[PDB]
Amino acid sequence: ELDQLRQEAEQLKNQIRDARKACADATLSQITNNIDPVGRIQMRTRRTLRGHLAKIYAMHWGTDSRLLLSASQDGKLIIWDSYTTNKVHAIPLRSSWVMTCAYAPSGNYVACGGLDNICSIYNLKTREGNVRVSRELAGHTGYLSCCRFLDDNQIVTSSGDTTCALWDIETGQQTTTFTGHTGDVMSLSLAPDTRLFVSGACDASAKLWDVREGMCRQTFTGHESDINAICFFPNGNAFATGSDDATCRLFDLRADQELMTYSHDNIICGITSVSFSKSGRLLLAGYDDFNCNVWDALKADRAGVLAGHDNRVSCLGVTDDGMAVATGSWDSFLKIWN
Amino acid sequence: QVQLVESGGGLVQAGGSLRLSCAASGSIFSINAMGWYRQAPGKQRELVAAITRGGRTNYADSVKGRFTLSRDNAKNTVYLQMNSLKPEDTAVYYCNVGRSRGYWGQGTQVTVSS
Amino acid sequence: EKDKLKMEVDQLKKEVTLERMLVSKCCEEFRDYVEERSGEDPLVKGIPEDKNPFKE
Repeated sequence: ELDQLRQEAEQLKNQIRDARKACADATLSQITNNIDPVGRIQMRTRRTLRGHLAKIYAMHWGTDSRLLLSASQDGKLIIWDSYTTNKVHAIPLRSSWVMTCAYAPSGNYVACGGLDNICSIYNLKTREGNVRVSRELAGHTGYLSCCRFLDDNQIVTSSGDTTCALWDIETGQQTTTFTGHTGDVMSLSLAPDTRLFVSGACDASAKLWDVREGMCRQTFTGHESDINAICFFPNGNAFATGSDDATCRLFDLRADQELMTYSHDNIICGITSVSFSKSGRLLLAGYDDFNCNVWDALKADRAGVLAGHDNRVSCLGVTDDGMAVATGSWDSFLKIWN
Repeated sequence: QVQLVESGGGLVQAGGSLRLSCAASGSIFSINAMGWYRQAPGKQRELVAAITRGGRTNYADSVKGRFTLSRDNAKNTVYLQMNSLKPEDTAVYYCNVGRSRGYWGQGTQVTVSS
Repeated sequence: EKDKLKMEVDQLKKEVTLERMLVSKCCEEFRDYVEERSGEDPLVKGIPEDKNPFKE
């Protein structure tokens, strides 16, 4: 009976809402009223990584905070040495319809994929000098939106088929499938300790998943449009979202709700990317309007801007040592700022 | 190394018809859903017509029955047949695969005069 | 489709029982985390040109 179920779901939604409402005893702006604003944050362009020939769609820092890689519709997957600007590798892709990439913690692999619906793993230090695809991860029935390695043998993926998945790279098999999202999954982020991860989707919701158990613990609502980007807060008890509704939000896991919204009423274009600074004081967000905004994560004000791309900022990334923010753009350059 | 090429827009009299095409440089339409969006002068971009990988269509209420979205996988093309056009359909129409994380065409301007 | 409504209510049924902490206490611990570390955050504070790995 479709009636008795929608009627139950409705009542359970109201009951989740009232339980959440009776917990929201205070706002973050009250809690941080003693705290002073950060300075004007005025980061400078330290590097312009030149080489890609068309729109960059993604990028990811290596854990050493020096090597990064970037994926463009030009057909290339470039691993850069950000200190020098020298290209360490320029891997030609089989499918140029690329949408994500990932640098494995170990530095030994990168991953990449897009409208091919496949997450390709590339071996970086081989016997003899070549860089070759060591594994294709097929199974999704829609586009690969994001991917993140846990280690050399495990990678989590998100897709436009409405699911995420954990993969064993040796076997090429989906160990676990994460279902629940009712729209395309556009982004994901691993918790620091990699036992949980969060996903964001076109259903306007974010979900927290237990990797080992294979199930959704928590669904977070409030966004009015697609969640294009998502990032864990470094203590693991919170994350931030970027959406087409022009807002970033900060969600706390233990509260099971939104703590804060970051938006100006005169910014109405979509967010592409979000990243916390090392301490979490700053939330960086890229926009369709060509700029990054630097937000004070505590005070909800804009502290500064990274302005230096001639088309949209599509992706960004802060280093593990906190020394730098990388931007990637549709104008075909990446920039390193601090 | 990729091209999403739109064509078929222009100026048409109210009640007339336009056949927008969207031609991909590869076989992307055969393993993904796609979407046609539009953006009028100083409003937000909205979905207009979408097609799943298996061929189920879905339209915005303002166009339902007038706009039909079809697909020819063997030539990496989709078509948006737009019939009995009205002034409020005037906008830039975009071809898309992969939503906001994905691939867009440059935009085709559609102008409907009375 | 009834398959899915059942999985949707099963998930809602699990979420109804979650022990939720007070937003104030969450905001306090969030603040204190940031306050402990933001003096040392290179993107807040600034890096001295000698210590900046991205020199000219």
